[PDB]
Amino acid sequence: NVAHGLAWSYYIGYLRLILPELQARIRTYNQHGAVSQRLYILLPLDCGVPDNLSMADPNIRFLDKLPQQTGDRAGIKDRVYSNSIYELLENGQRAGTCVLEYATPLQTLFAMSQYSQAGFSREDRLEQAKLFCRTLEDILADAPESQNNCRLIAYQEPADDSSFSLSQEVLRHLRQEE
Amino acid sequence: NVAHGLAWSYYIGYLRLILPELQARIRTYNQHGAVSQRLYILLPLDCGVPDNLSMADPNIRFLDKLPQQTGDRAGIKDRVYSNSIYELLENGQRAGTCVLEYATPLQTLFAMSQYSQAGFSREDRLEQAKLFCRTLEDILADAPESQNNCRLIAYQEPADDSSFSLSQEVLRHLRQEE
Ligand SMILES: Nc1ncnc2c1ncn2[C@@H]1O[C@@H]2/C=C/P(=O)(O)O[C@H]3[C@@H](F)[C@H](n4cnc5c(N)ncnc54)O[C@@H]3COP(=O)(O)O[C@H]2[C@H]1F
Repeated sequence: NVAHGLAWSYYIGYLRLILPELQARIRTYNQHGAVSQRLYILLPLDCGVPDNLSMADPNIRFLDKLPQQTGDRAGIKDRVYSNSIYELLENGQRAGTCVLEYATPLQTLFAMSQYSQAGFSREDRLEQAKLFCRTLEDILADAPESQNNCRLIAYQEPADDSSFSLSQEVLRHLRQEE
Repeated sequence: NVAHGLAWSYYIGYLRLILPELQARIRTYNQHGAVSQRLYILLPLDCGVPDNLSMADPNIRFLDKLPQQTGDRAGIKDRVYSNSIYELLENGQRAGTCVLEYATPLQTLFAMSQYSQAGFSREDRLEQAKLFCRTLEDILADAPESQNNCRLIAYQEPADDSSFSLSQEVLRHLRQEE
């Protein structure tokens, strides 16, 4: 159960750091469409994690970066936490604007299964992905740092069985927020 | 064995990314004392990881940041990888200059043991710290990205049994490099 530790490191080393500061950074961007107040985290269960969101879906279009957040951690001065703002397109219309990113450790899990000395079977990718999501979900429920600042989006593509829309999937979560 | 996954994520998500670019970034700083060509990674086995190196030892003094490295990862545009350059003091003399940082996942392990729903006993901190170091050591030996760019510094303090010098410990590894 490698995913257990990854989910926890994901919270301890990232989410619990940037969530308390998130709304303030969003507010500043709006003043200096309007960006939503939640961090939208993509959790593909096939552990496919492209580095370019626009490559996953054309209807997901990069707009701008948030103001950076800096902190000193583990000897590194001014470690930089950045987040990208995306516009969600529907039939050529902008249907939403939000801070959007994949959950990186899912990309780490995928990479792990490719390394022989990592002792992690490629067959277990879906299982660890599910555990990661569940663990993360349990954490953020109890997480004091998370108060209406964060939304987990987890999904299973047909994987060439059918056609899938990542933009529509995010828009779904975004419209319920409304 | 949570440390196994953390060590691997440490390599996959950090070291294998920044090590190929490290020497070039060091070279640029020297031209634009002289900084060593290796990344020196502190691995305290008690999993104590202060965020301020100068608080660990006064003889470890922050000098400057390296040139930043940027890349797009998992939907985040221009994710920033930064590193701090430190001067090592000995009897008021500068005995060395190098890129120096703790290994962050050791701080994550420590934090994990404090969380009840993380299911990680505080007694196991030393054990996981050892596994983390060993796993990381095995990886970097086989790691193609690591060619004379990286040095692991692992240690056990007396923990108030005696007085310990972190600067002298780093200087030891640094002088063998010479
Ligand atoms: N710039 C860096 N400067 C120093 N060290 C780094 C950096 N990069 C990786 N490292 C080391 O490599 C480990 C990474 C395993 P991962 O698979 O990438 O998942 C990580 C990651 F998804 C998420 N996260 C953390 N910061 C950010 C960020 N700025 N933007 C987006 N996501 C972030 O938190 C997980 C673990 O967080 P940690 O800090 O505790 O551990 C890290 C750490 F040891």
